Amino acid sequence: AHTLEVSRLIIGLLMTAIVLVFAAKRVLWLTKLIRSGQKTLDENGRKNDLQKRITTQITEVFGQTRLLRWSVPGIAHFFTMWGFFVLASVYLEAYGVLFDPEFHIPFIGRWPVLGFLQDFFAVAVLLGIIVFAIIRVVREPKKIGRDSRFYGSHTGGAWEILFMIFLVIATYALFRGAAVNTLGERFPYQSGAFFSDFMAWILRPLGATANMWIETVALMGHIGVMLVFLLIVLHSKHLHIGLAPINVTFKRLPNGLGPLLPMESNGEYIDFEDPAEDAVFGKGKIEDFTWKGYLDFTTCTECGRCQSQCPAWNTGKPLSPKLVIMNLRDHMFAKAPYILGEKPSPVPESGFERILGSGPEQALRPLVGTEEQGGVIDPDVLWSCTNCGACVEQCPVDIEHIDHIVDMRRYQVMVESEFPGELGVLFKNLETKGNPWGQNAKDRTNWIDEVDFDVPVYGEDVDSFDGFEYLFWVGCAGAYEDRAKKTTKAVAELLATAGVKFLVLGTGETCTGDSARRSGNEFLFQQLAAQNVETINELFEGVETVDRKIVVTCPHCFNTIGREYPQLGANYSVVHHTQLLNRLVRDKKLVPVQPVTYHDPCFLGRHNKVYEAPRELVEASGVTLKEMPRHADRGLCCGAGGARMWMEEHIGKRVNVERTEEAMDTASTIATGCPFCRVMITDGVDDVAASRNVEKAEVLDVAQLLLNSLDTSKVTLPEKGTAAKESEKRAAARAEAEAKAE
Ligand code: HEM
Ligand SMILES: CCCCCCCCCCCCO[C@@H]1O[C@H](CO)[C@@H](O[C@H]2O[C@H](CO)[C@@H](O)[C@H](O)[C@H]2O)[C@H](O)[C@H]1O
Ligand code: SF4
Ligand code: SF4
Repeated sequence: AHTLEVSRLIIGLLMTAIVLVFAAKRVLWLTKLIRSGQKTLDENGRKNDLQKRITTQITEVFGQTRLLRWSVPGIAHFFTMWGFFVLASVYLEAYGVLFDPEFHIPFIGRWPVLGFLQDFFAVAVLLGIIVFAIIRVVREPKKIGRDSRFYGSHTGGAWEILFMIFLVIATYALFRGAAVNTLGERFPYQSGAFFSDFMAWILRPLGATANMWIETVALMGHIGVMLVFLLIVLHSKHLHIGLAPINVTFKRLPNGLGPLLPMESNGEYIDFEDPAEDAVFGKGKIEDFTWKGYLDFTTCTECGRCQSQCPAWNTGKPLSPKLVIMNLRDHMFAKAPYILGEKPSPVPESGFERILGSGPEQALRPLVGTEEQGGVIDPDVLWSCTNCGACVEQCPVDIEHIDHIVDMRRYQVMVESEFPGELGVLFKNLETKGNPWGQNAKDRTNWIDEVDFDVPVYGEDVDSFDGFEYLFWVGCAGAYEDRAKKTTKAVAELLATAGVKFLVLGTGETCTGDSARRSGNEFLFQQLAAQNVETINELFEGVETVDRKIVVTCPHCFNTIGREYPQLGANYSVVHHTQLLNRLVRDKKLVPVQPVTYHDPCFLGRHNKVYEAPRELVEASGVTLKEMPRHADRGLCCGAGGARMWMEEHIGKRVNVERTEEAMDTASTIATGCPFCRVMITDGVDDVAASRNVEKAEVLDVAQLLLNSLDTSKVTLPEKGTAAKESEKRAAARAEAEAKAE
């Protein structure tokens, strides 16, 4: 009897002490690795607005708002997660019982309610394991292939952890029954605890004689399994247990979408007019990723939520947001001895596994390189991204895939000088003519000559911004592209009908650089953005920050002029034409008098969270809006973002074709909100219709749908030169008033 009395403590304590040495030896090692990355300046090192960071950390972690969006797995994880917190109380009882069998949680160790929660969660976690187990059996990668949410994931490590949770419950159940039989009335939860009472009933026949050994065997298993399970987690892909709460603390706010962060080197922003000799552009090796970058890599849960939504992955291309993180994460660990200084420096779509081990070959691999180069990330993976944002919008742990993808592009374009040959034409056209098409700058104001109403042009006829409300910014697409130019005229006509006083910079405009920045060429973007910020700033001289209004017809201008120029000192209030037109129809300025489908632009919908305004215009125009199977924040890319408009799709199905086939199945009329969405979808309709041998679907812009519904017969738009005459009158009147006074 006494042998079991003391043996419980002798085995229990040494197991804890021995394991905590190994467990604590790796916690320092992981910390020594995650903190070995480059430091960060963004948001004061991801520390500004601290109070709001824990506010989202608690809501996203404990509330699981970010995670419950996927119903079946999120709900199961909710009980799996909260169970761990509750079962933590059990381990306190188990450890204390070693010192004395009468031990119980002093303050609450006999409260009947706490027993119900432990028992309720003791089986709720069991369901969580089953629900997770069923999903992987149904979605088996070997049975489904690339369509599987778990393709490329390490299935071996996922089942290993699920098995250990089962043992913890199985050992937990055995202890509860054994404890009741041995302790009897002295058992802490003598009342309630149905799951603990249930076990005692089945274990009762063995009697107190047998259960004396069962309790000790069960207990040592409960502590032993946990300690053995603790070591597995630290050395397994399950690291998101402790890192996930931290990766959400330092998350990019409000989300990992929107503007592209300025480049920094070793904790300092790069001065592009005087970059330092040691300045590093982009990220050409795993050591260039910041300490936050390493945290993202290790926090990946390999859930595949991002992968199931990637336009590139689902159209047959090697790119996968999951595998990019996994390949970077695995490369990070494989190269760890060289990063930490321990050694002196010397599935087919998963690029890391091309070179394995931590030998010298791992240290010499390019971060981005073809198979013959052994690179971790194939160039087709890197250049297949469209910057749609489906991965970032979907990550429960806020990994910000786009930041890593375009930070690697920055190295290729700006340092390595390697990029698809189709971007070479883009950069030469932008840097010589100011537009990606390479057309003459003098032809920018041609679209003004093709309309029959007055569109004042700053510098050309009107000398100042006085008396005007909005700067209408067209962009290269709205001035040079035949189909996009159609929308620009419609928007200008709508504003004139609504009476909004506006002007256009005309030939003083140049490319914003959204394609230039997201292709990785930030030398070009800073060269183009600086010209636009300076050009616009002169227009708004003497204009209060509130009145510095801009209206754009492209989500990319909306995203760049509004969110990325402020990094250069801008304070512009830019609004997409759908928002401006929506509140004009709201304000009864515009009076509109079979089904239609709307394609959400990823830079309008997903990045800038503009969903209701474009759809209200569609409804206000009298047509019936039919949502696609994939729409709103789960919309699909047409393949135009991230400079993919200028490259060519060699691999797999064409993204615009996949979207168009879905769009045409929904309705025969498609409404878009971007110059590039219209071009891609319109081109896709030509391919899809020809393949299907059916009449082409009508692709229009939400501005054109609104205009067609207006009864413009009663409206007389301003005659050409009307704004010029007013400018002369105001200028002449002011001159006369001052001349006659002085
Ligand atoms: C705090 C205790 C936690 C426990 C005990 C726990 C446990 C688990 C386990 C065992 C899985 C495997 C699911 C499967 O194999 O299908 C899982 C999945 C996951 N966990 Fe946790 N986790 C915890 C914390 C967190 C937190 C705070 C987050 C924050 C986002 C998180 C995010 C995820 C995600 C995204 C998945 C993937 C779910 C899926 O594949 O559908 N975990 N968790
Ligand atoms: C069961 C799983 C167990 C997981 C075990 C491993 C845990 C790893 C913990 C490390 C977490 C990252 O820890 C993070 O490190 C960074 C990098 O220095 C610190 O960063 C801090 O110092 C750096 C420089 O040293 C500054 O640039 C930064 O502005 C400042 O915040 C963060 O304050 C800290 O939050
Ligand atoms: S990157 Fe995020 S969404 Fe994708 S598998 Fe990893 S944890 Fe899941
Ligand atoms: S941004 Fe879109 S295309 Fe790029 S990796 Fe993420 S999901 Fe794929």
